[PDB]
Amino acid sequence: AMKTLEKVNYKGFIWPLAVGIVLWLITPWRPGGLSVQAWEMFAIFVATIVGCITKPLPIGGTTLLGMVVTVLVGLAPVKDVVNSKGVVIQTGILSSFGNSAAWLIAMAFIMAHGISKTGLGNRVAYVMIEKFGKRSIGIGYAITGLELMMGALIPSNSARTGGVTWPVVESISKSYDSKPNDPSRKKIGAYLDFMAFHANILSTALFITGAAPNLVAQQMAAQKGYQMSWVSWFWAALVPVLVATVIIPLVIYKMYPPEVKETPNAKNWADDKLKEMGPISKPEKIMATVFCLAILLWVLSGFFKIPQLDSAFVAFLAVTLLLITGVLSMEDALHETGAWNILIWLSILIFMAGKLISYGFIAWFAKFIQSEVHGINWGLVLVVLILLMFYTHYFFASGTAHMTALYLPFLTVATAMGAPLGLSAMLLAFTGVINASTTHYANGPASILATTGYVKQSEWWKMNFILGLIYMVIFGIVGTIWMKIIGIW
Amino acid sequence: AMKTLEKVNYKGFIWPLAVGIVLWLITPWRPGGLSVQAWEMFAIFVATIVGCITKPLPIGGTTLLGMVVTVLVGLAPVKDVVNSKGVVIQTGILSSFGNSAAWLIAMAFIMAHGISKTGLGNRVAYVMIEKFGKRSIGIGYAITGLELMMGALIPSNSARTGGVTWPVVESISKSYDSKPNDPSRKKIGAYLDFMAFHANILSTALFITGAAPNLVAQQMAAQKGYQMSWVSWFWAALVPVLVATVIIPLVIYKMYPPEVKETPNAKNWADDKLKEMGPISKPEKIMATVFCLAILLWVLSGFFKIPQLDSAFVAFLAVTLLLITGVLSMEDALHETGAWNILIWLSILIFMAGKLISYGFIAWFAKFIQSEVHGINWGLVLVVLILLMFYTHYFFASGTAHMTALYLPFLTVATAMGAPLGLSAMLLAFTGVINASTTHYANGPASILATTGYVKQSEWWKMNFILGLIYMVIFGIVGTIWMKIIGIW
Ligand SMILES: CCCCCCCCCC
Ligand SMILES: CCCCCCCCCC
Ligand SMILES: CCCCCCCC
Ligand SMILES: CCCCCCCC
Ligand SMILES: CCCCCC
Ligand SMILES: CCCCCC
Ligand SMILES: CCCCCC
Ligand SMILES: CCCCCC
Ligand SMILES: CCCCCC
Ligand SMILES: CCCCCC
Repeated sequence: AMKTLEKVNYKGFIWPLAVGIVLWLITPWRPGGLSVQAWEMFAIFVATIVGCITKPLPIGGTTLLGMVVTVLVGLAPVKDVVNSKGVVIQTGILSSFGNSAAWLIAMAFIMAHGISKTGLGNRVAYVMIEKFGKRSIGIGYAITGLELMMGALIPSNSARTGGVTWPVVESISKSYDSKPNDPSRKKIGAYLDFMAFHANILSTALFITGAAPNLVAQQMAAQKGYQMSWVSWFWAALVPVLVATVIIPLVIYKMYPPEVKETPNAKNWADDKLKEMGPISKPEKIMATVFCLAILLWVLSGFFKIPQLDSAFVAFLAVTLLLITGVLSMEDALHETGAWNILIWLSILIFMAGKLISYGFIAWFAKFIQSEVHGINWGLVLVVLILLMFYTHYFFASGTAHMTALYLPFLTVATAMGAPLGLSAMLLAFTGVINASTTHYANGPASILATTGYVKQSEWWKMNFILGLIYMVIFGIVGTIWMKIIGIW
Repeated sequence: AMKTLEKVNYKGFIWPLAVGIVLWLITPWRPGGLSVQAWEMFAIFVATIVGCITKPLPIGGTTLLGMVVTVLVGLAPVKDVVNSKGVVIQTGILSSFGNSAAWLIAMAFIMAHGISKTGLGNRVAYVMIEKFGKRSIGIGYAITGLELMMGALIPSNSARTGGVTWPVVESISKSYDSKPNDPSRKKIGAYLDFMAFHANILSTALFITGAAPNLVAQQMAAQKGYQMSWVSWFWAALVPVLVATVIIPLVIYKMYPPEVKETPNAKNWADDKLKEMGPISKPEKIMATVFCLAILLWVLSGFFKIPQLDSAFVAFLAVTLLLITGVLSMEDALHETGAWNILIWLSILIFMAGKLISYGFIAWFAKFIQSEVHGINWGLVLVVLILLMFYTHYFFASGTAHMTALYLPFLTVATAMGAPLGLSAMLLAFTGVINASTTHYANGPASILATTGYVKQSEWWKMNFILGLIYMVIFGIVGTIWMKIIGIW
């Protein structure tokens, strides 16, 4: 029985529309050489992001609205058009939910629900609190150390974050009575959420097998005459990564402290809680077995590139195992809105960015940068290239397409302005990695951690812009000095 | 806090596995000319269906398990492989959720949730009970008459069923206290569910614009030298369709009666309820406006083939309107499991059938029938062709691909055995239409109505096999006589 409407934030519709309209009106006075469709899709993308920020019609609704408008203006069809030879020349909005990252994240959310249900997450949280609970900064450093250990085995960051780290964070934040979407989020939750995101960044940066973009950069460099290698990457990133490991947590604890900084009796507290919870149970045993097996498959995926191990089918496998095994009912899975909400909005944003690249925007930016910076010494050229490869990820969501589109061109530019090949390659790779510290759609982990509710998006973007300045500083300066020490240039 | 597992129907895993295994072992002794991959995918398809029937791991879980097994045995990848020229030679499991019918059905479920929320559905139910409540068979006949009126305007059956009919049925069944998944389903619910499905069949059969398969048959016939036309179809189907309209409801009321057959005071009851509900409200007004506008767009889709009117983007549009308007919160949409469950299992089944056609099974069946029936008179040939085009839909889910694959070959066969072109064409079209009375995945409407819970699947398949015999009898015999009266042959 319904009487009145639901409260909507019509105020938030002011900024987006305005922006879009403005850019639309600017269409005729566009930079030139740019397709009008591209500029219109760009305006729509910007307005959609502004809506995600201002938060009218939560991310799901505003992204749905953006996709709808994209459909109305004729910028994107619904059914994949064909070239009469079988090729797809324009993908539709429905050919957007067939994305791997989205379904992976969703199934990982489901697995985490199963964890929290069987009681395993609480156990792990009370354990890591027994051992690191004192000085919650210790908790942050434990999770970042865990992520760093895992980066060497699991080559899909989204997995480490949604299947391993995020459950830990949720369990701990539940044990400290820090529930999201409340003022009690700032107790300890947001600290761990943000630290986990940035630790995932560090892990991705330390190991060449931290994600697909790194392999893409490896392939492209080898295409331009320079062979990366697991040991080279590690030996070049070890130092800057440690410097970041030491600085980042400190600046975060100074800028975003958890209101609960000391639990001096956490040891006896956790021991009492573990004694009350009783011994380990059968469903907990089964869920642990499944989690370990899925971890094993995600690892095997790094050495054997096989469809049976795509890092998403593995999640489908683990969840159907939870179903056949009884620990998880299908009704429990059809619940857990987070999965489907992510599916929706992440897939839509990725599709919009794909249309942004297909219509010729990013290619024009590459060509413009190629044609603009001519008479400068290779150092300032490297500086500008890095800054651009950083602040361009605001127009991307994959992390892979960004490199696929802008690595080889930037590398060619640098090598043409005298810059040495190895330095340029590794710097641009580290930059393509640390892009993540911009947005909530940069990569999977950000989409997971910046929307769960522990962190408002405004704080996210601010702190991430700052930490991005810091990441650029560290990597550029120090990693350059270090790659000079060992003979990378 | 979890202690014990959830109760699973491990018994239901007996039949499927067994079946699959058997067929797998039969692989080497297959009919010949058939790809081994095809036979294995066929076994997996059959086992998945047997699981859907026996109902272990409800449809979602068993279909997930089937997709997983399909992935493990190397019959389907996860990411669309490419031909080095851009073409897709094998689609993956993730390129299965980009289906129009599934997302359409889901968004229609969402719209229906909004309806039931604002109180509009109850209003409509009490109205149609004031006017037809007596002799609930009257209710069945009102909904079938409604569907018949709509078939002329809305060329997507899934829409008529999930956006219009199914909400009516749910509202009425709620007003009579017939809740699904309970013994109180047989009060009036199942009767209306089944009658609505079969009325959708009749509407699809009466008008050439009842669905895409009819247009496909029109195109293919015109390809083989015979021009269908809206008036020809209607004048040839009017009589058999009326005979079915008169027989079907009767055999259903005799075979599946609603335990509540008379509400002699339904008029005063409904009037009292409408007076208590109060006047019409603002959100009800808005929801009605949106429903009417979506109906309008679905209609316009029949004359202008335009991406802005794909009959699914329209549903996205209506639901985002409900969101921006306040009648519907995104949390309400992320709920309503039915949508996502349908998405999952329908998309998976459609993908499996697509792999069944791609690997060369259906083509082999067509070739075999072409090479087998040679020395028979055109009448018995027509009979066999019709029976096959009926009992083949058990190996399909689209309704469109079935015709796209088996219409022109069957038509060529018939025309080669002497049969006249117009008769063969129209008969095979009517048969491709009435296929729906087999399964729960035949077309959208069946997937909607046979899984909501008002009807067990066993009863569904049984009664639909019977009514399929009856549909074949009616159409073949009587429609043949009628098309002979008017000069179709
Ligand atoms: C919160 C207001 C955000 C407006 C930013 C508009 C900047 C558009 C840059 C392209
Ligand atoms: C309920 C048992 C169902 C068994 C059906 C087996 C049919 C196989 C057809 C190929
Ligand atoms: C249950 C794990 C499946 C791994 C597939 C490997 C097949 C060669
Ligand atoms: C909602 C329908 C808009 C279609 C506009 C097409 C104008 C040529
Ligand atoms: C041009 C208007 C865009 C609105 C996107 C929410
Ligand atoms: C305020 C953030 C705007 C982002 C533009 C892409
Ligand atoms: C390029 C846009 C950067 C804005 C960061 C808040
Ligand atoms: C070969 C066995 C398949 C079982 C599918 C549920
Ligand atoms: C595919 C045919 C299986 C149906 C079982 C009744
Ligand atoms: C292929 C025919 C199956 C029928 C089961 C009712």
